[PDB]
Amino acid sequence: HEYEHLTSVKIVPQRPISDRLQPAIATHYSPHLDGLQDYQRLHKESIEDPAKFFGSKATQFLNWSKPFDKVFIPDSKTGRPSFQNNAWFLNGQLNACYNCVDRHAL
Amino acid sequence: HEYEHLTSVKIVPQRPISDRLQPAIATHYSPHLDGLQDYQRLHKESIEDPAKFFGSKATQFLNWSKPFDKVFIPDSKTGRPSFQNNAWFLNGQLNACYNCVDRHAL
Repeated sequence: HEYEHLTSVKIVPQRPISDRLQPAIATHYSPHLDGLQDYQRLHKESIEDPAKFFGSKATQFLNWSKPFDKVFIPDSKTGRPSFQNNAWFLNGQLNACYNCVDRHAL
Repeated sequence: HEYEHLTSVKIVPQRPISDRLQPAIATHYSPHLDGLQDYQRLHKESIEDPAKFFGSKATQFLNWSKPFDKVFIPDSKTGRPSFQNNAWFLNGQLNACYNCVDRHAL
């Protein structure tokens, strides 16, 4: 059709890998997302309310010097983040080098 | 011997002083360390785990603008403080003048 050639392909499922794990993780390896169904529900949450999805991951994985007050600046017409006045983690402070090196080196 | 002359001396114990106290402290004076046995146990703790000994005194006697996260950077081979990368009270903030003057003047 209009791209019928390009898109007319078979879907390839992903096979589990256990036999390529190195001893370092062989005893505890587990994927961060369990399946498509978690992607789907998590994605939904990420779009519908970023305030919680990013809000939490932002403090769980980054080491802040000063906590932030607002996850994002909303668009007046909708609860989604604004393009023109895009800003996140307002009023917090964070040093990239700290998170990249010192956090682990120490 | 090898310094037998120099070191061959009598030990002089310290005598209590109460009769040289001024009225200002005469009613409440008490030494900060009670005896050699406290020196000995406290010293032991100071060497074995500085994290607590200095860690606490650091916040009890200095007025911090921002609390610190780490008492010190350890030596990879031992729990003691590193000479080459010596640093203490990491990530806190402290103004020396504040502690020297304003803290008391106010």
